[PDB]
This record gives sequence, C-alpha cells and structure tokens, in this order.
Amino acid sequence: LRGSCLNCHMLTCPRAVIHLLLCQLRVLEVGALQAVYELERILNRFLEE
Amino acid sequence: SCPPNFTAKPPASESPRFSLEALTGPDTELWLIQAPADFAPECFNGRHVPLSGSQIVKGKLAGKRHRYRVLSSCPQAGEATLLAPSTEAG
Amino acid sequence: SSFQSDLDFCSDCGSVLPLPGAQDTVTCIRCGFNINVRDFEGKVVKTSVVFHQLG
Amino acid sequence: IAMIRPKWKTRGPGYTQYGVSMHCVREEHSAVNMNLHYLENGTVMLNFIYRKELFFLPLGFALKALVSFSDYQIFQELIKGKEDDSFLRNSVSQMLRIVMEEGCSTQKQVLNYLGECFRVKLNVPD
Amino acid sequence: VLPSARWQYCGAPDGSQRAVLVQFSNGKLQSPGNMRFTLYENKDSTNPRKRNQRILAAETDRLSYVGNNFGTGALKCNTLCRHFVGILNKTSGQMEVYDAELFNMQPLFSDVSVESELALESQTKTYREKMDSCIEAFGTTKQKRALNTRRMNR
Amino acid sequence: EPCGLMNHLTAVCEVVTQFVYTASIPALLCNLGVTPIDGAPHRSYSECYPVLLDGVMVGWVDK
Amino acid sequence: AHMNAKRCPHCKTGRSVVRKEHNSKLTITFPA
Amino acid sequence: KSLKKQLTRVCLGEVLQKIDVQESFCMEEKQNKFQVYQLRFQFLPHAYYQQEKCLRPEDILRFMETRFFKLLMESIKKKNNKERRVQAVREIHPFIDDYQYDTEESLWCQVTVKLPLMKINFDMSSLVVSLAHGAVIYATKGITRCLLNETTNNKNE
Ligand SMILES: [Zn+2]
Ligand SMILES: [Zn+2]
Repeated sequence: LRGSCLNCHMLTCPRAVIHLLLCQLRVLEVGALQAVYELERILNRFLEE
Repeated sequence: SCPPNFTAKPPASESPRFSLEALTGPDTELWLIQAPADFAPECFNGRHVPLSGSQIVKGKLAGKRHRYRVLSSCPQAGEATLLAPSTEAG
Repeated sequence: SSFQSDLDFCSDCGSVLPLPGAQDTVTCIRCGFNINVRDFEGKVVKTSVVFHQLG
Repeated sequence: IAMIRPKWKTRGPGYTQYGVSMHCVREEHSAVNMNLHYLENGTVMLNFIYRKELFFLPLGFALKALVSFSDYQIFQELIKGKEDDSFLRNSVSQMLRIVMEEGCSTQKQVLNYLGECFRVKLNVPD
Repeated sequence: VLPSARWQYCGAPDGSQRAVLVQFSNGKLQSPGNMRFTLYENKDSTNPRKRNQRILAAETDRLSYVGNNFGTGALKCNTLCRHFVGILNKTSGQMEVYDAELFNMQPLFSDVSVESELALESQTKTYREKMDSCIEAFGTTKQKRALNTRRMNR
Repeated sequence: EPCGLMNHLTAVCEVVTQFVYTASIPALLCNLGVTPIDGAPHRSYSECYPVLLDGVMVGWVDK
Repeated sequence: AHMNAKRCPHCKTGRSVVRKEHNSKLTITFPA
Repeated sequence: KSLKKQLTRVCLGEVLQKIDVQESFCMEEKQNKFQVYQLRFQFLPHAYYQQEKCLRPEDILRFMETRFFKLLMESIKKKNNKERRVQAVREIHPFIDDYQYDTEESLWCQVTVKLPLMKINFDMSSLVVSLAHGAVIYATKGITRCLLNETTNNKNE
C-alpha cells in the first residue's frame, strides 16, 4: 500500500524494474541461473535505445 | 516602575543609639574575630592574642581551656562590612 | 548606590542579565536597570590548553 | 558517586557519559535514587524518579526553587572551587538564564511552574 | 610572633550593643551611596525566643534591601559560630572586643497575585494535560519527548 | 554462576545497625577549624576541602 | 529499494504517505 | 626507513604544544558587535619528531593555512545554523580578521576568528581542542602506524 498509487491502483515503480524483475523470476523458476544478468543486459541496451 | 521601599513591620520597632563610634583614623583598625559557639569572650582579658601566624592562647573555662589555637590571616576581601552608628545622627 | 559582581549578572538585584542584543543597553528583567553594553568590552577570557610539555 | 556510563549518552539530545549518582535514604524508611547528568554545553540536567518512572529537569529550576537566593548567589555557590574556569562560569550563567527565559524570576514562580508541569503524574488533590 | 594585642572584652551583653556586619546577595558594595540603614527589633523582650530577632533594612536611591536575624534567610554562621569585632589601638595595644551580628541582605520587590485566580487553563482534558509532563520541563526521556509530539504524526 | 557475586563477610566485619543523634557534631566541627557554609572560609576555596556529615554539607576547612 | 512512497507517474498526484502504527493500524494522508 | 616514516599517521595534536585562546568582546560599531577570539597555535620543535614523522614545520603551517581553518570555519558554521600568504588565508572566510605566522622559523600561527553575537553560545576552546585532536595532517588511508622492527626468519635467513 505504500509503494502503489491509491487512485489508479498501479505500482509507482518505473516499469522497467517491474518487467525486468518479472522476467528474472520467470527465468529463476526453471533454475536458469545464467540468464538473470542476460536479461539485465538486454534491458539496459533497450532503455539506452 | 517604582522601588518597593518599605517599613512594614507590625511586631517590630527600631533601636536607639549607643556607645559604638564611627570615628576612624590612622590609629585604630578593625579585626573580624570568629570564635566557637561555647566560647566565653570575657576570659582572655589578661592574655595576649597574636596578629600573625598561630598561638596557643591561655583561657579560663571551668578548670582551664588553654588549648586555643588562635589563627591570624590576611583578609579574603570578605563582604562582611561593619556598620557603625553615625556621629552626625544618633 | 552601585555594586560589584560578575558582569553577566545584574548588580542591583543579582538576577541574570539576558544576552546583549542589537541595542546599546542590557535591561534587567526583574529590577528594571540598564547595563551599558560598553562594560562588556573589559573581559578577556584568555584560556590555554597544553598538549605536550616541552621538556 | 561520580561515575561514567556510556549508556547515559542515549538518554537525551546532548547528554554526556558523565554524571553523579546519589542514593538518598531518610531514616531507613525511604530511598530515592537521583542522577545529575552533564550536557556538552556545560548544562546539568537533574534526573529524578517518581513511581518507577524518570523525569528530567534542568538544574536551575531545582536550585532556584529550593532557595530564595539571588541568581548571583546561586552562581557563587556553583563556581566556588573553580573560580577562574570561564567555561564553567558561562555554563552556570546559562543554566541560571534558562529559568529566567521562561518567566520564573522568583522562587514562587518556579514552584508554580513546576507544580503546573508535574501535577498529572503526581496526583495531589485538585 | 612579634605583633600581639591585649584582649579586652568591652561592651555589655545587649541586643543593639552588638555591632552589625552586612553582606549583600547581589555583590560587593564598593561604594556606599546614601544607603539609609535601619535596624528593627521585636517589641517583646521578655520571652527569650522572640527577643534577639532583628531585621536590618537598607534603601538605596533605586532599590531596597532587607535581611533577617532568624527564619529562612538567616545564616548558619550565626548559630554554629560566634562573631566579634576587634577594635585595635596600635598605640595602647588594646583589643576592645565587641560582639557582632552578620546579616545577609536580599533585594525586596513587590508580590504578585494575578495567577491565583487564573488557574483554569483547558482543565477538561486530564490525560491530554499529561503532555505538560512530557516536554522540555519534566520530560520522561528522548523517546517520549520526541515521540509524543502530535502522536508521532499519526 | 554466583561466583564473585554471592560474597560473605569476614569474621571480624560487622554492619553498623545503631542509630544516634548527630546534632552536636557540626558545632563540634565548627569548634575545630571547619568554617560554616555561609561564612567566608578565610582562604581560597581552591585551597580548601568540602566537609560532609552524613550527606549534609557542613562547611569548608583550610587544607 | 523499489517499493517506496513516490509520486504516481500515471495520474500525477502527490505521494500519499501511508503509515503503519502498532502493527494494527494503517493511516493515509490525502495529498494536495 | 623513509617508508616507515611515510606510512605512520600524524595527528595535529601530536605536533601541537599548546593552544592559546583569547576571547574579547568588541563592539566597534554602533550597530554591529563581535566576539573577537584569537588562537595562538604553538608547535613542538621538529627535533622532537624527526624520529617518527617526516614533517618539516612549514608543512604543518601550510596544513594550518589550508585545511584546518576550513575545518574550523565549517565547524562554527555547523554550530551556527539552528604577506601574500596572509591574504591567501584571510580570503577563505568573511569573518577571519587577521593572521600571523612565524615568518622566521615557523613554530606558531595566530588567527582572529571574530564571530558575530549569535543567540546560542558554544565554547570556542572546546571546538578548537576537539578539532585539534580530530585533525590529521597526512595519512595513507586506512593505515594508522607501521613497524619494521621485526627480524623474524623463515629458514634462518
Ligand atoms: Zn495513480
Ligand atoms: Zn537587576
């Protein structure tokens, strides 16, 4: 309730944080410990774009 | 405002003039003498007190009380100031 | 008429003087007596702290 | 008993580790612990406990409520050994000034203020 | 020791025959400016307790002073010791010793009585009046004084 | 666990349990060189001792 | 790090500070 | 040996002999008035610390003129909010009125701080002595001292 808006009911994070951590958790469900940095490397150049 | 000057004393009353003098000069001077509470001041009258250092001064309590270390010292600029009755007014 | 004491206290009633502000007289709160602020110009504190003796 | 306790630093805003304890008993039927504390600006707070809870009073309020002396006379009793230590002189003039700043210029006004501030915890008749 | 003096306890034992010694709670004198000193004493001299109780007064041009011989304000060095005044003639070597009294003189002001009626100050609250014992006078600790301000802003 | 905390008196040691009137002792001290706490100590206080009689500050003594 | 009280980037209102108290009470402030 | 001299930390109180604070009230204007302090720092001779430190006295005085007075002005500013060399040190703050230093042999220096009359009062001697115990002239970061006096052998070498 602290880190979310109470009008539009969204998380007030930057969206890249949410999508990166979502994809990293999806990868860590299947134990692929390699790709949690690879996703970060993809998102940093995608936000540089 | 105004200074609260006062005389308001219901059971109390003033005191007249006596034989103390305010006459000062180069002949006499003052000495504050502090003594014990049970000290009889009359029984030094034929004895000699010092004015510097120490002296075991003979005295007369019931038998003898010659054990009296009389001390003497420079003034500490003590604020205890003598009030003498005036010579121009009683 | 006057008294001699510490200059951070009023000489007439012994009360604490307040700290000297913009004006040129410090007024005692209790007795109502004005202290000239030029009388503060006589103090020198002159403290000294040694760290290592010379000998 | 003058002692040093670092846990006293976690007790106020500028409390030091220095302080003088005191265990006062009255004819072996009362016992009250009390502490003076030292503050970094040379000010002394007076701890006292009433019904297992602590209260912190500046020293000038207690010293000004106990006697009908002038402020200069209370000053001369606190600097009495160390006449020339000007830090102590400024500190005890500041402690006497704290009470003056709160409109307590007599003993009776200090007693009135201290009875006003401690009547709820103290529970006298009204 | 070379200096000495012949003692002589002169002066009869009486109340105002005692010399009077004066202090002041606000400082040293350094200048006696037209201070009218007046010493009052009780009317009853027949009971030993209420006699030998005196009050010394002094009026300056701007503030007046009062000192007792008794009660709260008297000195412990009047009871635990006994003070004398030695008048010493340097020619005759005579120490005329008179009895002495020491007064500590306090400044006298008017009295205040306006807060006797003014005593009700939002007395409907009882434990919201507990905030008086949780401020810079009679504070409980740093925790209580820093936390009971506006209920930690909740 | 109670080593050094639960101590025992020696055979000669004893606890003061008698109670007396000490009304004569401060006047006795002032008959000696102890100046009363109101009176001037006749020396600098930096060359004097504070006197305490049972948590009552009696006066000051020339060292 | 990322779950903090911030301004909303979507509706652009101020940060409504939510406070817990005594593990039993949540209070919110209406922003201006 | 020069490395052991260069790695040992030196504090400011290690080379100070004494600090002479001299506060005087000075109301030189009809409106403005100031607390004129003066701070005579006095140092040991360098012969008392050639054997452990590597300081020449002018290096101490350059430390005083550059870093310590900036620390002192920052400290009084933190408490507040609730002949070409002499110019170069007086320009670091508006209130510093005068500077003196031993131009001959450099064992003393003397500022005059000259603060205004604030409402709160603090001890300038306490700040000066606390900073003089808290200041470091030079130190390698994270090293407090150094000792080469061990002559332990491994295989009798
Ligand atoms: Zn929103
Ligand atoms: Zn006054």
